[PDB]
Amino acid sequence: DSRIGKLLGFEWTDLSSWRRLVTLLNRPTDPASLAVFRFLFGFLMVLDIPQERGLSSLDRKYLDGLDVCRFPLLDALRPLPLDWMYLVYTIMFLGALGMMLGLCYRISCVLFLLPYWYVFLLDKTSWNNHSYLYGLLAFQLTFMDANHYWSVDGLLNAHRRNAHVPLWNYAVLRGQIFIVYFIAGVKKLDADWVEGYSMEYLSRHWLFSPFKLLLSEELTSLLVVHWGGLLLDLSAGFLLFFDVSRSIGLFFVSYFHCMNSQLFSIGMFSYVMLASSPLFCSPEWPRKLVSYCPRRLQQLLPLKAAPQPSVSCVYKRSRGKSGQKPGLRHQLGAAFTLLYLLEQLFLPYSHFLTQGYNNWTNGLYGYSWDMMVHSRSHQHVKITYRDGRTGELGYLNPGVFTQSRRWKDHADMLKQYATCLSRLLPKYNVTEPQIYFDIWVSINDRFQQRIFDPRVDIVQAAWSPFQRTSWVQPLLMDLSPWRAKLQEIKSSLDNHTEVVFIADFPGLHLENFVSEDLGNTSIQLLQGEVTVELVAEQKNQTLREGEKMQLPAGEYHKVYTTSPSPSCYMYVYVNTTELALEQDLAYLQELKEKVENGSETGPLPPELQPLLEGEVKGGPEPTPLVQTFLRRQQRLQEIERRRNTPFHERFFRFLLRKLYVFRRSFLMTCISLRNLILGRPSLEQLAQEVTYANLRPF
Amino acid sequence: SKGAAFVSKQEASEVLKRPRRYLYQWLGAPVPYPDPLEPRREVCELNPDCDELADHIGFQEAYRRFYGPV
Ligand SMILES: C/C(=C\Cc1c(C)c(O)c2ccccc2c1O)CCC[C@H](C)CCC[C@H](C)CCCC(C)C
Ligand SMILES: *[C@@H]1O[C@H](CO)[C@@H](O[C@@H]2O[C@H](CO)[C@@H](O)[C@H](O)[C@H]2NC(C)=O)[C@H](O)[C@H]1NC(C)=O
Ligand SMILES: *[C@@H]1O[C@H](CO)[C@@H](O[C@@H]2O[C@H](CO)[C@@H](O)[C@H](O)[C@H]2NC(C)=O)[C@H](O)[C@H]1NC(C)=O
Ligand SMILES: *[C@@H]1O[C@H](CO)[C@@H](O)[C@H](O)[C@H]1NC(C)=O
Ligand SMILES: *[C@@H]1O[C@H](CO)[C@@H](O)[C@H](O)[C@H]1NC(C)=O
Repeated sequence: DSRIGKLLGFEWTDLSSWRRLVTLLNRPTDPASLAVFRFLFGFLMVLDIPQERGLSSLDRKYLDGLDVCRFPLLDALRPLPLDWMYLVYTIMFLGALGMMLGLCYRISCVLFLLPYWYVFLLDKTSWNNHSYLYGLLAFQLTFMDANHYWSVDGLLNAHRRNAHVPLWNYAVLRGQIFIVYFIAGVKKLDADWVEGYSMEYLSRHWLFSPFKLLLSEELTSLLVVHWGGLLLDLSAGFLLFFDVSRSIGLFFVSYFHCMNSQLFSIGMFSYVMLASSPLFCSPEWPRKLVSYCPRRLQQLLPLKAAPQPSVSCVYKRSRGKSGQKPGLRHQLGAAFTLLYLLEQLFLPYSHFLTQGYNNWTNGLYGYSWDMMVHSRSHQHVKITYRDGRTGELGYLNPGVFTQSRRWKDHADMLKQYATCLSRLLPKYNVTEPQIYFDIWVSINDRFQQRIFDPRVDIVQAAWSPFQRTSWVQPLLMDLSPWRAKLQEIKSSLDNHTEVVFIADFPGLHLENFVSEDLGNTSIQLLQGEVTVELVAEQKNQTLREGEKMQLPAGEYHKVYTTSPSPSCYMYVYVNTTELALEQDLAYLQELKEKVENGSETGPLPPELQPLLEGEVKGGPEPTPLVQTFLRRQQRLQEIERRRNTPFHERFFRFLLRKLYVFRRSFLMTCISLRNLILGRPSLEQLAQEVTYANLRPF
Repeated sequence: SKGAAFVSKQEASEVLKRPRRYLYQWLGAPVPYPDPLEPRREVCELNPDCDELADHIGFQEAYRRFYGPV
């Protein structure tokens, strides 16, 4: 009756004591919306397993005999052989199907949950918010009675067919979605998001075309892309709960999710959020929808009659009987709800405890809901090793013995990579080494700067989860406003010249080798004091503010910082060889155009004859310039043909590619299951089956 | 220079290099050079091959041992 009771759905007096709280959290509620969400979640996970979890590509990620540096959260965890991995993914698929059809619901949820978290914890590089959300949702749905309506288990058991469910099943899901929206919103209250730096270039997509009719691009990239996202996060957190604001909230949230699906390649996350949005509606919407159909459809759609009483709810007895005393499962449900919501609130802000994982950002990526807030870019990565026996110094290929590239941004992954290299290099005639890393990275278009100390042996370095790392360089936030001026310098260049901005600590130095192609390279100082040394003649010059020097091309040079504060400078270079090739190609194009339009009546040179013929047959091999010209022309024609493609063909190719992925996954799984059960046949048969599996559908 | 793992001093010390980009292409398409971390792991658009995993050291030998002469 009270307005507060109507708006919030419960009275204050319900919270006065523990028993009334348990009764409130275990009141009867209709099961229909939960059943629909269970079906949709199962279907989306079934579609997601062969695509993003990597079942199609799993034959080339856990291949036996290959020497790879893994990144598990616990060093104890190690991958199983490939065949057992495919068995694990098969169990995942069966669990997902069971959840979708609601057949043996608890066993299905367990079989989907345990393997999913096993795969998730095994590799930290494949972490992301929309995998963590799927794991959490699978964890929650394991305990909920989501098989009481529109489920096969209802048909096999009368007691669980169209029965009531306690309220906290809905409460936990609504709390999870609200926490996602609100934590994402508050995390985006950052200087790099409210100012237009993160996602600065996404306003050029054609989906934002109508907004450009009334707003300029610069405002369209700030009011709509950035501020709109924050406002929608908070409002979609709040609007969906109340009845007055549910329609507008649903409209805005659906538009937001569809645009996120089209702009990005996040995957099934947008569709999962779309499927989770209706839960804030009344619990019984599928039932009234089924009621509003002809009788013929009603003979196939689920039941429309009122749900029957259950045993997992506290029923208020109005017959004069004493109220049903809550048992044990109800108290456990209430405690689970409260503790789980409190933990979900606490975990995103738990970065002051696990300081070993802290970096320029906070903690490992995946469980903070800070989506598209930081954009990084790397310039150079140098890995040096000193042998422990002879003392020789050498350099490693930066991406050696690895499959991902998040190890350039986290100290712990760097330590694991260093240990892996330490164990693996002795196969390559290198004794107990000492490994040094030098990585340059810039976040949100700042000065490129070191992230780890390049003078510290990572193999013998000290690292623990609950203590701050002492060899991670601080991020200079004092140089942030320069991002204005640098942008102006980015707009003052020609179509050929390029610029790279560097900021360096005192004491450290950068050694560089300008390649012979990059002639006409210059270095300019913006702030601080540096000394530039040429080692060809061992000559060092100290540069003051606003001074420019012309560096040699094809020789080594060094820059040392010799000020109390960090020093910022800039390299401005032009690629001469590309310019000369472009001029020669333009000259050749001019000559052929003169030949075609009737001018240049004189005989063509022999080297030009292959251009007109277009084929090297019965003649001398073409010169490199002719080959480059023909390759460029063929590439331009291929791109032009690709652009001129009707929509239906693109749709057909998309469907064929997806069908290929599904078929390959299924065939590989069948091959390995046969190997596990009946043993491994000869090599020729294995090769024949593998060749058959990879065949394109056509 | 003893295998693909090692590189010479010159190639290691070139800071000013043209970078091939994890997302989209250096040649074309928007936002190649900025890094969004959350999106799925895929690389430059090309023939129907999804990932760079086949470029690992020793892939051909291990694949031949496990799945035979494909
Ligand atoms: C890419 C963006 C946010 C990151 C993100 C993603 C990818 C998600 O999947 C989320 C899912 C749930 C909760 C938060 C998520 C999230 O943070 C901004 C995208 C902004 C969009 C393109 C702007 C258009 C929509 C706005 C709100 C229209 C407002 C119109 C005004 C006139 C009011
Ligand atoms: C060398 O590169 C510089 C930049 O490092 C270029 O200098 C430009 O030269 C033209 C000459 O007309 C000026 O108008 C531009 O303002 C200069 N650019 C600057 C200062 O950034 C030039 O392309 C190359 N110059 C030579 C002589 O090789
Ligand atoms: C040119 O000047 C630089 C400026 O530092 C010199 O760098 C120093 O070199 C000496 C050995 O020559 C080292 O002991 C110092 O540690 C270096 N300084 C720093 C800050 O690292 C460089 O040596 C000079 N080169 C020549 C040929 O005189
Ligand atoms: C050095 O490594 C090569 C290449 O792996 C190997 O053939 C050889 O056994 C090693 N040589 C010595 C002298 O240990
Ligand atoms: C410069 O241009 C040449 C043109 O052939 C190209 O091969 C090269 O990759 C470019 N970059 C460098 C560092 O030489």
